[PDB]
Amino acid sequence: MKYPKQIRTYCPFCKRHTIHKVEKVKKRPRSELSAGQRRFRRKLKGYTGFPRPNPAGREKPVKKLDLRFRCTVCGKAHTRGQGFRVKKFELVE
Amino acid sequence: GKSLIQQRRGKGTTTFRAPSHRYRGAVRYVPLNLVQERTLRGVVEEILHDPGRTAPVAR
RNA sequence: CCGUACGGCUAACCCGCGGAAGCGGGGACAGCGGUAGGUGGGCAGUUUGGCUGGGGCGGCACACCCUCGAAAAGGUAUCGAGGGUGCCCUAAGGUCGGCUCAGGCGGGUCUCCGCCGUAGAGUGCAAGGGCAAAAGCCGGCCUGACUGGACCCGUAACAGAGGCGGGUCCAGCCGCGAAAGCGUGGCCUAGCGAACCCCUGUGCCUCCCCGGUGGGGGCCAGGGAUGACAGAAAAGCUACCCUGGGGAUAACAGAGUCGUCUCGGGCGAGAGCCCAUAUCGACCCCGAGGCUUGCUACCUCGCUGUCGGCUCUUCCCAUCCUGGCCCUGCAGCAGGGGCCAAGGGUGGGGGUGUUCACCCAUUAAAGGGGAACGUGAGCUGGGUUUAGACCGUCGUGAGACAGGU
RNA sequence: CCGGUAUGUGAAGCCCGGGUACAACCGGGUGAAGCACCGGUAAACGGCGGGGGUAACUAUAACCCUCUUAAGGUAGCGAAAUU
RNA sequence: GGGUGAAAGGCCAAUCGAGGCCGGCGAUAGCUGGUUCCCGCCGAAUUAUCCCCCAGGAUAGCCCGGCCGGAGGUAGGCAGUGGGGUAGAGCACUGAUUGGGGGUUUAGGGGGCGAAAGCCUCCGGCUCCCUGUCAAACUCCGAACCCACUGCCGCCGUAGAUGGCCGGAGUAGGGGGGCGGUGUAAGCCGUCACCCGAGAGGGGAACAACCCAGACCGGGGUUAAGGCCCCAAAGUGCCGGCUAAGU
RNA sequence: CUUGGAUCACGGGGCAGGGAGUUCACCCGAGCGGCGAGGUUAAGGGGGUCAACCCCGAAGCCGCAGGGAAACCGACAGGUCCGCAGCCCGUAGGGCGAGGGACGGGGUGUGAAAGCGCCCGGAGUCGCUCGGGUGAGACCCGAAGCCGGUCGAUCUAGCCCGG
RNA sequence: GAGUACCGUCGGUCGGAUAUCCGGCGGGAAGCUGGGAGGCAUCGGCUCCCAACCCUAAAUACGUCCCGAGACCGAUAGCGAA
RNA sequence: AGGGGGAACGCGGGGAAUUGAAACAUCUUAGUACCCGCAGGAAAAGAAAGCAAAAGCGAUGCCGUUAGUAGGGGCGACCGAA
Ligand SMILES: [Zn+2]
Repeated sequence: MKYPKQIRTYCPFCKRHTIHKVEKVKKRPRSELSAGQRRFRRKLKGYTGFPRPNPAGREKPVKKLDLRFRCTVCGKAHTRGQGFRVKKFELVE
Repeated sequence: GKSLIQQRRGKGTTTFRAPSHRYRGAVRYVPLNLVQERTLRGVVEEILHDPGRTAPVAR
């Protein structure tokens, strides 16, 4: 499925239709200096069992699309509706 | 589960001990702070059967 | 300057001998302490779903859409009938303009002209519904598949709701169009998902007397998944088995029913040297009984749970012999088929736990059934369903077999 | 199960760089045992095949063609305590 | 969770697939059992959604007790404004279904005069005219009946309507009878809201739900269902006709 | 108990005595009572005829202002209408009308803003009793089993010593 | 007033959360021009205090006992035992 | 000099499971039952390297409140100070 590389949309900071580049969101991994991860680390310690659930191999056949739209006049990004599932996705002219 | 004979032998009960009170003594040579170079001389006097040696002993 | 791999030494430490003192051998390895990764049913704690004309194996009726069922408002179930979705599309999405389909007839040869044509075509994908100067095909310009927020309908009738879905609008920024007008994804009805946690975006609030830096917490929006789909992180044996309970639920006899079963009937095709009925009677149609087997699940889960045999008494007739009769394709001797008749009789043995079935020799003939599949406060105890053990198959294994001993 | 380990991966610690007026934190290097890899072992667990065609009346196939395995059940015994 | 075992899970003081004794311990259970005086007023439900839920719970519906507020409400009917696709009927669409006739010949396999894929047909097909049959998932038509609303009758209501607030429950196995789907049937699954459950009394010989009929106490009288030869209260009743089989 | 009991479903030989919704802590409501924009004391102290009685003690808790995650900001002791009771004029009806219902205006969060949500025009608190919910053994009885510490080999299993 | 304050790591425990207390292991100070605390770490300012040695009454908890009392039971009750 | 005894109260160590979460493993039960040691008529603590915040207090211990609060937690059931 084909989506453009640039689209003309409302920018709520400039408050008008500007041109926007389309970017996908790249997923990073958990941080260690967070509070939940700290909790987890101190609950794993010592003599225990395993204190949380561990679902191994749980996924959907297709996932949604994170998509950020970044203006050119100011360079700020924003979201444009909800997501939609498709298996293939390729950006074009 | 239950145990093995392997595992009960390691505790030292009459079912597993050796009856050494039935045997003739231990067999060692001589302590060598006594045998510097003196080359002791001795005489055999008896030959006997030991129930813990699979070999005869001699006095 | 920091480690190393290797050779060597003895003075720590381990071994031995010995009152001891020391002597010998090994040696910075080992052992001891602390930490890090692996292996690990040797030992533990637990899990191993539910619906289910019993249960298990099978399937999913365990999340959604359409037609029927469904009883001309609404609503309405079953392991009820018939089918589909767990996607695809920058166009198949918005608008503006122009034009009309499948099929056939008549020409021309193996896409060309004309005509009839209410849609018999097509619509991104099922079914149903909708649609013709179109909601279909041909094109031109765009990205309302947007932002901030209200209210209402459905799932879920009447009559409670989290999450999801749809609809009518206010404001902003925009597209198409001469204009009016339309446009908050796909003509309508399917294509998906809580809490906590994490990632991204944006711009603001906060961290223990004060003020700075680094790093942390919060509000708002989007996304990563739980298909048992209003969401546990998870395999099996028990015939050594225990408890608590159940006729809400099977095997066993009873009740109900009779497809199957046994015993019959109507009609007359045709066969019988010719002759429909001596005898046989098709194909089709109509029944009795409750002595087979099934279906259901109304009684009984500690009443008794049982098969066969022996002993003992009684009943039905749909009669095997014994008495009496009628038809014959009945010369006699006999046979075949039918009516009355239930007083009496219907036995002995071989292999098998057998019932039945098969076989022998006799006999007037050696009938079939019921009585809680009559009869264990009457016997026996061969079979079957405990605990022991063997074989064959299946299983990694514990183990199982409506398989044998 | 055993042996070998040239090579890959592989935890903590140590080393280098970045960041932090110090730390947390990020990245890389070194990198044992184990796994991966190469080999030996069945009086170790266990396993040891199909479809077709053919000889002087009929039968049968000593024989051949194929599909195929890590290897295709040998000697014996056989309706067996196994049919 | 240890011993011993020529191994049967065999023995360990009448106790062993993990002893006996006190303690944790008045362990837990959605499972079984029980729960103590009288009269009076009202009076149910076993069904929709969710739960590793199906012998159990929650949210609602159905009962009770109090109070607020303050004038309409509608379990019945008549007329009207609207909606609907059932029974029945029929072929105008979808699809099935007998046969005879025309007319054109062919999508195609049988042949001949096939002097050679044709001028001639086959037996099929295609268009019409008659004839004879169908529909739970068809409809050119189309009831009885059902629903919503408006107005009038009729009933309730100021001795307090529709309605609202606060509190206390029980119910999550239903069954007879009528209607529908499935099934050889028995039965299974639903629906209707009349009855049993939670309902005495009179009759059906006796009978949970079939007929009459809804019940404070003492007495009197007339009826219902049905009955009137004896049992057994009341007719060996009246007229007309049939049965000879104790039907 | 059950849809369903004279049941071939369970409990049921006779008499007498015993024998099952209790107590605490929090929460929701009511029937009464006291004070009232305020209400109420605890521990404790003093006095007495000394476990009864009397006086002091408001620390604290609830309430009088709400919104918002937070920083922070910070409201009507009545402007209009309809109108029950009751009162006035009367003779049916009409007027004022507390409490009750509906509008309007305001505070704050969210948002450019409009509009939406909560809130504002003075009634609460303190006690006795009762009904209920939650937790504690929680109306009464009933398990198989899980854990801890001690006792046992005069039975029976095995081994040693002496007969 | 030194294997002490402190720093990292492991185990336990706490309401103690990047911010409780105890212990093991490996490192480790200054010491009066000195040193510690102020709820993540660090810099500065301000405020409060001087650890790593010892003793100490009163107000408190109990009741195998005593005095004294009681909307307690009254011989199958009340303690198991009148 | 010690050694042994003593209901409950006391100081110091070791340390479960049933049960609840309608299963269960982190949690809960619980620093509980029970075990080991040491003291008394009371024991233990106790004289700031503290509390706090622009103001200040002045050793310990007990009651009433603070408060089911701050805060911990499959952020669940629940636990819980100064
Ligand atoms: Zn911009």
